[PDB]
Amino acid sequence: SPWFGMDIGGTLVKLSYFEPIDITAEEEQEEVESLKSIRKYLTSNVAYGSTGIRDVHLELKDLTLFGRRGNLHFIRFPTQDLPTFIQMGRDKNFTVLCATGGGAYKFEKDFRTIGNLHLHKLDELDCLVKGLLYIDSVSFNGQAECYYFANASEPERCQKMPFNLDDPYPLLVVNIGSGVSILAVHSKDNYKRVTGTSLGGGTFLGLCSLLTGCESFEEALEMASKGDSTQADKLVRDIYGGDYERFGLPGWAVASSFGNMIYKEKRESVSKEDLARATLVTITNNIGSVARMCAVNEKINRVVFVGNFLRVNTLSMKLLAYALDYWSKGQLKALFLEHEGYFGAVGALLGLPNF
Amino acid sequence: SPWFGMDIGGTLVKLSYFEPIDITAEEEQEEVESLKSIRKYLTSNVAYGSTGIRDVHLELKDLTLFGRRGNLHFIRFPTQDLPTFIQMGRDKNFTVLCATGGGAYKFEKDFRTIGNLHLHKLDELDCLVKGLLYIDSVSFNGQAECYYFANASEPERCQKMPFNLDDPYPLLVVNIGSGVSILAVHSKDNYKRVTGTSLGGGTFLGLCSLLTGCESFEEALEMASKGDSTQADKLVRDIYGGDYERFGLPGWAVASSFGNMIYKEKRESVSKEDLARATLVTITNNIGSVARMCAVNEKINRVVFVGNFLRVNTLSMKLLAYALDYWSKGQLKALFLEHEGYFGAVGALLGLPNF
Ligand SMILES: Nc1ncnc2c1ncn2[C@@H]1O[C@H](COP(=O)(O)OP(=O)(O)NP(=O)(O)O)[C@@H](O)[C@H]1O
Ligand SMILES: Nc1ncnc2c1ncn2[C@@H]1O[C@H](COP(=O)(O)OP(=O)(O)NP(=O)(O)O)[C@@H](O)[C@H]1O
Ligand SMILES: O=C(Cc1ccc(C2CC2)cc1F)N1CCN(c2nc3ncc(F)cc3o2)CC1
Ligand SMILES: O=C(Cc1ccc(C2CC2)cc1F)N1CCN(c2nc3ncc(F)cc3o2)CC1
Ligand SMILES: [Mg+2]
Ligand SMILES: [Mg+2]
Repeated sequence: SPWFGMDIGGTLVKLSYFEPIDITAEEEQEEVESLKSIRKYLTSNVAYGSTGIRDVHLELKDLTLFGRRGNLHFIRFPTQDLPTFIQMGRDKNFTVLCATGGGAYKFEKDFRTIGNLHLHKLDELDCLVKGLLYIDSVSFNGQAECYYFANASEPERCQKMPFNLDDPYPLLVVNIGSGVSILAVHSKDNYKRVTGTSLGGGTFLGLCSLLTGCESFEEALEMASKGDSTQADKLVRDIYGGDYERFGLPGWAVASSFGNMIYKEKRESVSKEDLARATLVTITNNIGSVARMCAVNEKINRVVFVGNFLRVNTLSMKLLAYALDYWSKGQLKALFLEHEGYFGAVGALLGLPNF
Repeated sequence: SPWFGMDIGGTLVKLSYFEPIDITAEEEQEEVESLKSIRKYLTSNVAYGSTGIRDVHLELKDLTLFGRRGNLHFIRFPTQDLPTFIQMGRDKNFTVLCATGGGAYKFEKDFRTIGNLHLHKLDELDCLVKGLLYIDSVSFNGQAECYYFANASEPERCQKMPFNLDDPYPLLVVNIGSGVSILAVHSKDNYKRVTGTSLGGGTFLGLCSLLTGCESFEEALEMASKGDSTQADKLVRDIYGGDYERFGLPGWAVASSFGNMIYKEKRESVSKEDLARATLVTITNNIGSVARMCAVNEKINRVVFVGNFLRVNTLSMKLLAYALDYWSKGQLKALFLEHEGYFGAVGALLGLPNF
């Protein structure tokens, strides 16, 4: 069987695929044409159909896994297109599938329409933590998997810098997918889901599409990059005329997200780009604030953000880096991971020896 | 001088007015015609101009204050109309004004266009806490000022019931105005602002107006009462197919607010009423969740909600009552106050002896 791990989320399916590179002459002969066709198809294309994408820059090369050397590939496509994925599988025969995410339960019966396919549903928490610790342990092709934005306060100095996670505990993991799950990791076998919030990546994309008519996550980010969120938001200075220094609230802090939109004349003058940026800022600040409160309650100072809300989203990453440092008075550090969307899929793959 | 307290917020001005009812024959003679005209105008009208409203049902009758007996009146109007209020004052002469809220600073120079008027800006935190403790201490005309929703889990049993605050400490106060301020009250002289969130009443009204075209807070609530938030929100059951009982998440919990709006066909079928209800649910759940995290961090189990976001808003109150009890496993109790919008204005009035 080909070595796969799958994380079927509410929005995106993430797939990790181990491509063996130590195939001998005898192993190559004893290989089914269908398996050769799949390995060729996956390694020769970067786009799969109309909506599948291989994130080639994330590939881990010459990894040793389960006693074999190979390349670890990272592939994503919309959960809405999983029927196409399953129909491709039924055309080409199939295979033991380790799968996590809500879709491993929701679509269990659909996966079993592939004859003799064994689906093993693995716990999302075990998969995320195991995959995160594994990828950081093997490194990103010799580079750090984990990074932070140094001097996030000053833009002419703010820069991505590596962060060591050799002793990773304790760790607060903020998984920003459709919603937000917050995990406290105390050891490799002691971790829990602290809480969550429903204001996550699906809120950003859903509200953005409603307010602006954007048709993709990427377009929503492009609009936001051009907008001014203060056209929609009411700031501390709009209410006080300046700072509220009795409680250390700077004049630029947002007092009411979309609060200026209670005035009809302001709703008629705001641009789509402004509304996209205000949506991004609102969601990101709320995630950071909830992360801060959980970190204080859990007595954890390292807060790592994962998921795909932050994919190609430097605005939200830098906002989290600056805001978490500022509002924590420097007590909390925002951390990011290069493979932030794929840890559940990797952890599922890592469960394969159990079956 | 007439006895006023004013809380000038970002959205609404709240005014508490003490109408003396023990006026003697000699005091009545030594009364200026302008003062008689104001007292008559305020006590003979329930609507002031086009946007001012006296909340007659909140009136405290036969209150003893500063050695006099009188009635305490509660009046509100939009901050946008404060220029009209100030221009009425300049027409009729004026007076020592105790004022709080952001507008006491922002509009200080405007108040001083009234000749010889002395404006004393009072701390918003001292005013809110002092006014809250005062009103509960004197009672709501013999009835409890504080109430909760008993058996908030079962709708055929859920009912408003009084709550005693004779020993009020400690207390977590959640002030839902344009944004949200969260206060920890440990004694009558030991209290602090824990944190806040920008997702408050102005977010509900601003987003609602953008999404539905509603032109008032009341219309936004009327729309929400007719909507189904699950048409816009993605629930736990939409992602898992049912409950996620590994982490005790029921299938009806919202996993992604507006998360179903990432699909164009669902954006085209959702009603304004559905979007209004999803906006209300999103904002209310986020406020409750942040209140819960702060209560856990502060080790306080009594959480009282104030502001005007909850005025004529039973939906949000019952949602807070049910959700705070459910997600806290019954460890936190949601409390409400009849005079929830006016405590800052009362506390400002109570500062009058200092001047
Ligand atoms: N190509 C994309 N399509 C859709 N959303 C994207 C895309 N790229 C980034 N995103 C963002 O990533 C979020 C989904 O992240 P992801 O971690 O894959 O969630 P999920 O696993 O599908 N959902 P969940 O069931 O809650 O764990 C979306 O809500 C968007 O904000
Ligand atoms: N008649 C109304 N007009 C506008 N908003 C209303 C009205 N009635 C209730 N509300 C709600 O009440 C919220 C404002 O509550 P309020 O406590 O008066 O805030 P504020 O003091 O004006 N703002 P802040 O400066 O943040 O303290 C609005 O955001 C609405 O959600
Ligand atoms: O109180 C507030 C908002 C607010 C609400 C109402 C008013 C009233 C007019 C008086 C004023 C205000 F300023 N804020 C402080 C906490 N906050 C925050 N904490 C974070 N932690 C990590 C992050 F990544 C991001 C973060 O944002 C957001 C701003
Ligand atoms: O984790 C979540 C939301 C969530 C996010 C992502 C997922 C992923 C698919 C896996 C599932 C989820 F369910 N929730 C628990 C905490 N929560 C809450 N706590 C409250 N406290 C007091 C209140 F008044 C209201 C409250 O709401 C909101 C729901
Ligand atoms: Mg996910
Ligand atoms: Mg206020």
